[PDB]
Amino acid sequence: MFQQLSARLQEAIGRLRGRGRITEEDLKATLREIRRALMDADVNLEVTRDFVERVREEALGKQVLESLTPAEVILATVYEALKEALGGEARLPVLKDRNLWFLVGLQGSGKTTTAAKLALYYKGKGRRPLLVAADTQRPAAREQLRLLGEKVGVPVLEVMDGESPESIRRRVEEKARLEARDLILVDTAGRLQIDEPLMGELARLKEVLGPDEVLLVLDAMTGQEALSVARAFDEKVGVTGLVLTKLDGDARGGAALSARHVTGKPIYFAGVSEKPEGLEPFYPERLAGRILGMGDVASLAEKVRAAELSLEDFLKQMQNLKRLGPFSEILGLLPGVPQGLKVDEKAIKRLEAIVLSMTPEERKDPRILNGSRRKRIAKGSGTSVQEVNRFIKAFEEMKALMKSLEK
Repeated sequence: MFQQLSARLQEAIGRLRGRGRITEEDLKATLREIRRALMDADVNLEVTRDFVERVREEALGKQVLESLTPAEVILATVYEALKEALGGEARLPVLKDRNLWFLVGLQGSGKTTTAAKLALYYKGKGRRPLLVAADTQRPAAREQLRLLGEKVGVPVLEVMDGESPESIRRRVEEKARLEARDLILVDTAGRLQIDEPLMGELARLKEVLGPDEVLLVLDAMTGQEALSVARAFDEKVGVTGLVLTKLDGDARGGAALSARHVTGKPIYFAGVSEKPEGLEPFYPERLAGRILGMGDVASLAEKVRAAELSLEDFLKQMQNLKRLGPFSEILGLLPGVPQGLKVDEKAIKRLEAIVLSMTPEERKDPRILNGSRRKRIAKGSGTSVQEVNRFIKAFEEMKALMKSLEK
C-alpha cells in the first residue's frame, strides 16, 4: 500500500533490526529518516510534524533507548502513529430506520460506481436500498446507474429532464415508502470542474431532500488536488464524510494520510481494487499495518514493480516550493526584503480554486481563454476577473522562461 512511503518507513524500521540496544543519537536519526519519508510522500506538515513527535514520545516511554529489540518498538510506535493520522478507529456512518444519503464528487472519481457498489454492500447486510440517479441534465449518466443497479439487484429511480428538487423529493420519498426502502443512495450530478450554477442546484437539492449523510467521493490518485475539491464541496454543500477511490493507484498517500486533519471529515469507505467487493469499509489499523508490511496483499502495480508546461504543473511547482520552506539563503544575495511570504497559504488556495473552476481544456492551454470565460471562472472560484487574468499571465511568462532556458 503506498509503495513509496511503505518501502521507506520499512527501510528505517529495518536498519534498527538486529542491532541490539541502540543509542539516543541512533534514535535521533531514525526520527529524521521517518520525517523524510512523510515529507517526500506529500504528507501534510503539522501531520508529519505531529507524526514524528508522537513517535519519539511514545518510543522513549516504551524504554526504546534501553530495550533489547529497539526495532520492534519503533514498529509498534509508527504503527499507532499511522493509525491516528488515518482516523484512529474504524468508523462507519450510523444507521437508522430511514436513511437518505447524498453522493457528491467530480466526474471521474468513481462516484456513480461507488453508488452501486455501496448499494450492493449494504444490501448484503440486510438494508433495502434504493438508488436515485439525480442528474437532470445528463440522460447518459442516469442510464449508467440504471444498469449498475440492475446488475447489483437494487431498484433505481431516474429523475427527469429538468425536474425540480421538490418534485424529486416527493417521487423519491414515495417510492421508498411504498416499497419499504431503508437506505436511499442519491447519485448527484458530476462534472469535470466546479461550476457555480450546479453547485447551487446541488446546495438546493440538499436543502429540499434533507440528506442524513453527504459522502464526498475523491479519487486518491489526484494527490493534493483531492483535498482542494474537499474544500470546494464542504464550503458550498456540506460534506459529512469521505470515500477514497483508486486508492491502489496512489504511490504517496499524502492525501489519505492528511485527509482527517485537513478536511476534518472521516473516511468511511475506501476502494482497494476495481472488484465490486473492492469498496470495503475503511480501517486505519489495516492500512496502517499494510503500510508497514503486515498482512498486505501485493497490488497489480506493486507486482509489476517487484519484477512545454501546463497550468496544472505551474500551480503544483508553487505548491512544492512553499513546502520546501523559505529560501533565506538564496535571498541572502538579493537585497530584496526577507520573508518573500507574499505567498501565504491563503493566497495559494485562491489559485488552487481558480484552477478547479477552469475547464479541463482551458488548463491545457489558458491561451484560448477569452473575456467571457475569465468572468465565469472568477465567479465559480470566488475571486476577481483580475486575480484570474493575473494568475494566468504569471503562468504564460513562466512558461516562456521555462521554455527559453531549454534551448
